[PDB]
Amino acid sequence: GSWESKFAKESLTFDDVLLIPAQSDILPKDVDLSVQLSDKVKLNIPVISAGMDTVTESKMAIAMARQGGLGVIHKNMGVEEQADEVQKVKRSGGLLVAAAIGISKDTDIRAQKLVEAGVDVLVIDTAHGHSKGVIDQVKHIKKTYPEITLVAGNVATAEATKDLFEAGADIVKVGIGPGSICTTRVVAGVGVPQITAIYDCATEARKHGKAIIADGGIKFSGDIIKALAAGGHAVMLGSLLAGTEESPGATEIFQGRQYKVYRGMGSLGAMEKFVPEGIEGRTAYKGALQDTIYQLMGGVRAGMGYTGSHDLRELREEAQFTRMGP
Amino acid sequence: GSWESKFAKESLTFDDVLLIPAQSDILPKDVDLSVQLSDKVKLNIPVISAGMDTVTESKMAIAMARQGGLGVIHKNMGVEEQADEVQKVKRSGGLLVAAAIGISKDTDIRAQKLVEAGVDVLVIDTAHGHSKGVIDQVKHIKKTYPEITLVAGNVATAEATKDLFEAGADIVKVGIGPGSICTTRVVAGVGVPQITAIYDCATEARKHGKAIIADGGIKFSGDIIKALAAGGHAVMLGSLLAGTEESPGATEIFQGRQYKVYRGMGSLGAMEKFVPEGIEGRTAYKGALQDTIYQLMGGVRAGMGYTGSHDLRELREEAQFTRMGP
Amino acid sequence: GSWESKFAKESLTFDDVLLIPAQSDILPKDVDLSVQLSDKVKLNIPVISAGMDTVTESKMAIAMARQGGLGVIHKNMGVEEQADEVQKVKRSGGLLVAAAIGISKDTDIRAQKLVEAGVDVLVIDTAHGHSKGVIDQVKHIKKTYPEITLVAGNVATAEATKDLFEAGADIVKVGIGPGSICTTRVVAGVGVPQITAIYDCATEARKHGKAIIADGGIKFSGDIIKALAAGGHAVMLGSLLAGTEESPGATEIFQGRQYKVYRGMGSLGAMEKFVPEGIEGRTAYKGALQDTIYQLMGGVRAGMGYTGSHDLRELREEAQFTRMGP
Amino acid sequence: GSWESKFAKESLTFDDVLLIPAQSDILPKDVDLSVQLSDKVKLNIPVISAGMDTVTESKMAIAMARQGGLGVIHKNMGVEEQADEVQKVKRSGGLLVAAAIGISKDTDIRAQKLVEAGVDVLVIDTAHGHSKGVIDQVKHIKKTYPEITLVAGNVATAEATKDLFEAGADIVKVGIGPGSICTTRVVAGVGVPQITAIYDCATEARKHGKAIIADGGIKFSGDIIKALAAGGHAVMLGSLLAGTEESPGATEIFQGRQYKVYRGMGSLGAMEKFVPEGIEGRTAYKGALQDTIYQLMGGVRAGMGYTGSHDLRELREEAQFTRMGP
Ligand SMILES: C[C@H](Nc1ccc2ncc3c(c2c1)CCOC3)C(=O)Nc1ccc(Cl)nc1
Ligand SMILES: C[C@H](Nc1ccc2ncc3c(c2c1)CCOC3)C(=O)Nc1ccc(Cl)nc1
Ligand SMILES: C[C@H](Nc1ccc2ncc3c(c2c1)CCOC3)C(=O)Nc1ccc(Cl)nc1
Ligand SMILES: C[C@H](Nc1ccc2ncc3c(c2c1)CCOC3)C(=O)Nc1ccc(Cl)nc1
Ligand SMILES: O=c1[nH]cnc2c1ncn2[C@@H]1O[C@H](COP(=O)(O)O)[C@@H](O)[C@H]1O
Ligand SMILES: O=c1[nH]cnc2c1ncn2[C@@H]1O[C@H](COP(=O)(O)O)[C@@H](O)[C@H]1O
Ligand SMILES: O=c1[nH]cnc2c1ncn2[C@@H]1O[C@H](COP(=O)(O)O)[C@@H](O)[C@H]1O
Ligand SMILES: O=c1[nH]cnc2c1ncn2[C@@H]1O[C@H](COP(=O)(O)O)[C@@H](O)[C@H]1O
Repeated sequence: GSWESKFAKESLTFDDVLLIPAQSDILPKDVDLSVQLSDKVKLNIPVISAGMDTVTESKMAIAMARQGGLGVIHKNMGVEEQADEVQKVKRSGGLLVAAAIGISKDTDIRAQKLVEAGVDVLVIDTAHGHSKGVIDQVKHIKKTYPEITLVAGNVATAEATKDLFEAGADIVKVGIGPGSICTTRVVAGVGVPQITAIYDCATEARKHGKAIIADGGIKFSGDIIKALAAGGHAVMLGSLLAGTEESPGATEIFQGRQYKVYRGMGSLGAMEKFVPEGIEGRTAYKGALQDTIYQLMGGVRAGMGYTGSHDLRELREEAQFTRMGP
Repeated sequence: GSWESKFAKESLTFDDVLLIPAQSDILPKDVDLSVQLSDKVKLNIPVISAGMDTVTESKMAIAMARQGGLGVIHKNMGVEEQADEVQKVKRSGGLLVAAAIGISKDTDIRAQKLVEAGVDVLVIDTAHGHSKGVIDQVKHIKKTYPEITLVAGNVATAEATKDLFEAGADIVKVGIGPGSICTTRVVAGVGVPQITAIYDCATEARKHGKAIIADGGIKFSGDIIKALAAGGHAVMLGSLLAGTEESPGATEIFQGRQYKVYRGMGSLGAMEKFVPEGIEGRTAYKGALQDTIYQLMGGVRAGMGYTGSHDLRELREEAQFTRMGP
Repeated sequence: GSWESKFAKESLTFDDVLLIPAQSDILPKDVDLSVQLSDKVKLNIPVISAGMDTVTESKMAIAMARQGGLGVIHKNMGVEEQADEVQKVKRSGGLLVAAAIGISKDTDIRAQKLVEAGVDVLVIDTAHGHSKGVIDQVKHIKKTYPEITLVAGNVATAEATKDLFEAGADIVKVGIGPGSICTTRVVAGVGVPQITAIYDCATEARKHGKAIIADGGIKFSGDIIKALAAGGHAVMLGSLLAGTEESPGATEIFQGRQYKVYRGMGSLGAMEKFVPEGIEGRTAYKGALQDTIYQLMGGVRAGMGYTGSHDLRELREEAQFTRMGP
Repeated sequence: GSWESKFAKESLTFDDVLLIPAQSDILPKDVDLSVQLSDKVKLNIPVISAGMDTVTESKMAIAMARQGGLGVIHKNMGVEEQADEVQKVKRSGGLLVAAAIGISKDTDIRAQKLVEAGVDVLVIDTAHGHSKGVIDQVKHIKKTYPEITLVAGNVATAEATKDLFEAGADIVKVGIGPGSICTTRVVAGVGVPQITAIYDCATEARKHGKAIIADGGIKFSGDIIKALAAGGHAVMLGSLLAGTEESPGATEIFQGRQYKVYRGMGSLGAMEKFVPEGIEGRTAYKGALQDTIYQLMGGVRAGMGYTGSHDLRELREEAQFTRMGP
């Protein structure tokens, strides 16, 4: 019964687990960081910059794509402005570009202009992916544009992952409540500790032979490899990339120290009705994206050498974790 | 044996659990927040202001009732003064009003005057509801006034909930030691982590077809929905409402910042013999109650949309939680 | 095998548990706080002041005994001086008095002089009670003085409790590493979380029909009732009593605030070779012992009313706990 | 399946466990602290100073050996300079000396010069011992120099311990991520909580009849005895010894207080490509090594008396632990 099972489930977060070292014949410099997200999308590094207004526009998307990654242009701008940002990326050496779409009335014209601008991947980006409004949008976007790779989310269960893959999504984005700037857990009382969310969703994805994006809660390079080893094909970063020069924000000074503004897409300012589910704050200026990425991938490479993971397929399928206390 | 089972039980609090997101066809704006506490009592929002001297008098009770909620007038005043506070609420558009009663000698005349003043619900409010003094009072008040909805508490077990429902209570109030200002755990060594207390008591309540009030420990809107999803029909708030203008306290200033006094009904000052089980302190001035309630219900609505809970019956009966570590 | 079972055991401390409230017909004022520690020793309150140099001498022992408790005169003084301290207590209205004895050469003459001074209970007080030196001393002291109540400790297992009771002890004192000023856990890597230590030792004591003293780690009145409900007949306090006027220390002033010195009997200063296992520090001046005791017993009474424990026998045998997280 | 077992393993650290006190006929002064690491290597105390540049050179190695211990001369210097440091130790009364070797090209000439200088034990010191590069080096060094005691590591599993012992190692060094200055867990996402790592590796070592070194994470004397009781034959210290006069660092002054530099062998400065896995910081000046060791062994002796461990064989094989919460 539903009553009896209320408190049955146990979930894990990044800080609850560590990768166990294993037999390795491969050096960190020699590991393969590439991942196939779909038939058309192949990334050299498993990192995607977040579809947020304090994180990704053309400057971030170009820089990300030049590192072998990908950037999701945020939808908190006009249809034309978004298509123009997509154009800048494509005109920068035919770089892979992703763009965010919602469920609202404006989606129909937005998706056409983005596809027209030469977008590679469309991202149905919502707070609650396990909904009718989102399922219908997935069916619609996939019927209208079958050549464009479709990402749909956010979800945190196997049932939600099943339903999105069945509706027509190519990639499912996982994460409900783990984000650094997220207040959903405290406001709505809802969330799935991210390691369990990734694992439960990837368990389902493995059946469909499809990819998942581990979105939110990544604090360091160690969280990146843990997110991939739990089942994620690629990770999505907000906090770790917001402080870089390439993020759309303006560099500010406060008591000598250089800072950049980072906020939730559900914060008061970003929403400009729904009660806020995100915060707005300050994050230290990081410098060039390229240097942030190099440090992050260095740590991921170190971990793949420790686990004897020659590639990401060997990490996702074979790497073992140990649970531990605080 | 009693000896062998000493440490058998495991209990959970709000911070130990989160609601798992589920299939949803309903938007937060569209969810139904109403709850039937008894045949005569129907609330538009599942919130009740606490029967405390730094929380509820006529000003709080009117404001609460105008939001679709309910206020429990505290019993730390004279019989006539209490009846007059009840009168003010009833004379304010026939608003639903609740009033607190004890077990002491003065209860007999107090209950008559409150009923005379047009009270809708009587609350036998004690520290230890699983007692002979309380069982007898429930039988007495229900025989004398069968038309008035009777709330009895506080309890934290199924056995206590059974005994109150059998004695004649319509609603059982759950909470032993979780209150923000409570020191019972540290003083008396007694308590039941509130999520388990609600669930164990609601498991019993479901058999009798009766309602339970989740009383104490609520820090944010996320704790409200967790308390309801664990089995509570409505929640009781102290701390979250004490800082509002409508609370009986006087607005004070200390080093520029505006504060309001909030104290336990078992603190030294409130008791004015029993050793203190509550603290007296300062809480930031919140402003209008109406705005505090709107933010709180906004978060509860967000959570009901995440879980696909069209109403509170679907939340209490079907919503699933995950346990997690610190 | 010993190898396979290395990490089998799980242990609990005070902060891991709470008493579950139960059916109660008794009020806190009406509960019985008396306990029979032996055929000759009957205490009105289950509290014993610690056999420490910053805690108990004649002034503490008299004050303790006048509250219905007991004081253990420390052995960090001359034989004659100790006997004189015992005399002062006996000459103060025939008050019950306890005195500490070791295992060293001086024990033989010390025990005779203390018995001569009219001591009621002798305490073989050691860091490691589960030893040959201690077993032999128990046999010796019990053969030589069969009319004097013998306490032996400290221990933290059933096997140790069995061996002391079999050697001739009347009461076994439980506690290895829980003391507020103790550093044994960090220095020696040894300890048994105190709730489990009490329960495991009391499980053994129940077979012999004998009493146990829950010694160390008590921070508040809630820890007192938890220690008794876990199986302890009486508790021993260091930290909670050291700040009182009756403790042998001198009242000092530091930056306006009044303090008293409290130290481990295994600290550098107290030892005046063994590496230190205790710390020396400052504790706030508490005032009169009588007031400290009244507050503490008030909390214990509150808890006995919550659990429906009319007496300590009903607490120790029937009271149930719940485990919980941080 | 590998997928299903991803989160099966549970691991423990020092802070998760305590030694249970047991029947003891031995006093701390009387316990035997000696350990046989190999046929040729016998230590009077189970302590080895770390093969680090802010910890061990000739001055540390001589002082360690004079306490009955051992020092591993670090390999972050020239071949001749290392052999000269080894010479100074041997010329200081034929004291036991250990020296670090890697897997790199320079290893072949380095190992010859160290053996020529009269080294007793060679240490193949790596970040990831469960590798082909390390297995091959073990086979090579053991074939070329069968008279010199070979230590190989670092590892954290039974499989890794098996493979090193089979390749020709005499002693396996255990520790992946527990070091005070280590950032591997946060950078690479890899680690095995040290108590479990020691126990899992020693379970394997017991089959081969060989010794293991518990390396890293030791904060106090309590962690030393816990590391040995979990299966370690001897411990390796970095942090605890870095502040002593005998460490190669220079004594510095900062705001009155005396400090010494302590850094990871994977920190930026020490590496002078791999991303850093260690930090560089300041540690308080401790004084003479001899005094640090005396305090540490005093605590280990206290613990062996509590557990009735007459020797280290009785500790490793019979001592029992209890798990506990935070
Ligand atoms: C106001 C709030 N705004 C956002 C915006 C962007 C987000 N982006 C990612 C994530 C979340 C986000 C929340 C929350 C869950 O974690 C991932 C939001 O839309 N609330 C909401 C609540 C319930 C339902 Cl049914 N629909 C929507
Ligand atoms: C002094 C103390 N005062 C209060 C007052 C209001 C309360 N209101 C709610 C709650 C508690 C309260 C305690 C404590 C448990 O959590 C809920 C109280 O009456 N102690 C008490 C102890 C044992 C028994 Cl048999 N009877 C009464
Ligand atoms: C130096 C240290 N001094 C004390 C003094 C008083 C104590 N009083 C109570 C307790 C402890 C105490 C330790 C430690 C355990 O918790 C209770 C002590 O004697 N160490 C010790 C170690 C091993 C063995 Cl075989 N024998 C003795
Ligand atoms: C840069 C990093 N430097 C060090 C240096 C000394 C160490 N010494 C002891 C330990 C560790 C150490 C790491 C890390 C694990 O804990 C014990 C290192 O070499 N990374 C590394 C990563 C993966 C692989 Cl396949 N190979 C090497
Ligand atoms: O306001 C918000 N509430 C909750 N989650 C958010 C909000 N805005 C963005 N997110 C999520 O948080 C992620 C970033 O997480 P981070 O990398 O930990 O900062 C984004 O990629 C979104 O999925
Ligand atoms: O002094 C007291 N001791 C213990 N609980 C108290 C005391 N006074 C009130 N309470 C409870 O605490 C609740 C308020 O909890 P809060 O909303 O967390 O502040 C009240 O509704 C009472 O049930
Ligand atoms: O130096 C010491 N090391 C360890 N335990 C000690 C020491 N001195 C006294 N104790 C114990 O600590 C108890 C006091 O604990 P407290 O009430 O938590 O301060 C005493 O009654 C002794 O059993
Ligand atoms: O940079 C590094 N990263 C990780 N571990 C390190 C590093 N340098 C040394 N170690 C390990 O840390 C141990 C010292 O640990 P400690 O005694 O806790 O400071 C050394 O003996 C090495 O095994």
